[PDB]
Formats: sequence, C-alpha cells, structure tokens
Amino acid sequence: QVQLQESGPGLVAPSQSLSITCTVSGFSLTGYGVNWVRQPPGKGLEWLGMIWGDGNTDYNSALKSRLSISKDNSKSQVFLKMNSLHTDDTARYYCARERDYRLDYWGQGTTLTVSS
Amino acid sequence: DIVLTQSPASLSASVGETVTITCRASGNIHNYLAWYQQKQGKSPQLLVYYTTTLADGVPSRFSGSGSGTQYSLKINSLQPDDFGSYYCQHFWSTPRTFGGGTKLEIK
Repeated sequence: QVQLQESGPGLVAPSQSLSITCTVSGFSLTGYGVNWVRQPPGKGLEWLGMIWGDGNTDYNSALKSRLSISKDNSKSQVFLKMNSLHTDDTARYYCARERDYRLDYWGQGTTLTVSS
Repeated sequence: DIVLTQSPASLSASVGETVTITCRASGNIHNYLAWYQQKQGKSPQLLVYYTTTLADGVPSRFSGSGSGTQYSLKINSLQPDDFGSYYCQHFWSTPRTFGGGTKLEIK
C-alpha cells in the first residue's frame, strides 16, 4: 500500500499563483520519482514535470517558466507551484510515482478550475 | 521534443472483437514506451512498459509491440472492462510526453 492523494484550491481566479500538494504514503520520496500530469476536460494527458529521488527536476518545455516542483521529504509531500494562472490551466492534476520507466501508482487527481 | 501520435483517435468495437492501436513517435524512442488505460472518472492505470512487458495483473489478452518510432497495442477479444481511453507515453530522455489518446467505445 502505496498511496498518493492530491489536494488543491478548487476554483481560483486567473493570474493568481497556486500550489497543489501530492501527499504520499508507503514509500520514500528519496527512492522514487514523482511526476506531475494534467488533463484538461475532455482532452488527453499532458506531462508537466517531475522531481527525481535526488531532488533534480525536469519540466515540460512549454510550461517551464510558469512551473516549479519541490518536495518535503520529511512530510512526504510533493508540490506543484504555478504562477499566473490562465483559464486554460483548467484541468485535473495528478501526481504519479515513477519506478524504472513506468508510472506505477497514480493519485485520484484534483480538479483546478480557473474562473474569474 | 518527441511527440507521440496515436491512431485511431476513437474506435467503436463489440465485445469479443480484436483491436490494434498505434502510437508513432516523431523521433526514435528506443523501446522506452508505456501504455495506460483510463476509465471514466478514474486515474490512468499502467498496462504495459518497455514496449512488451505487461504490468502485474493485466490480462494476457493485451500485448504490446514495436521499436524505433512505431509501437502497437493489440487487445484480443475485447471484454466490457476494456472500453475506456488508452494512452502511450515515452521515457526517452526528457521531457516525457503522452500520445493524444485513443477512445475505445462499445458498439
């Protein structure tokens, strides 16, 4: 029992900043990678980025300047921070654990709706 | 960046039918390809990784194949539990990307 549960602010107005938290249980944040993935309503999955067990991060090229991923190994939490939200930032956001070229455990996702 | 293109975008199929779905890469991904199934309202679930390896508990009616820039997912005699959306994803260097998805719906 590996668990990933996401929590986010729900409805937010555009241009605000936001933090989404991925709380994990059952494994160490130092031995696996955590990826961030979003899904706009009716659309496909979009890879946002990841934080490796060692703390390095990699991001989607297109969103790189508005995103920041960090973690708290002690609290077992991973965060996704976004700057100046656009309405097109509306989507379901998931965190997924990475282990040897696969995202084996996913959270249920948190819905973010960018509305004025 | 390597983009993944899936085809068809949607397929209507009957239970018991055999289907094949494709994932094409715009650059060589060297077999680092995973497949996921997503049912309505749920998060994606790992089916296949490293092109041909099934995840624990995935039924053997599923099989993946491919190399280079062309990969496939074959589903033998579809069961009701099999309709939903399928996504391919690569793990060749970074960034990672997903194909656009294939919607599998019951005829």
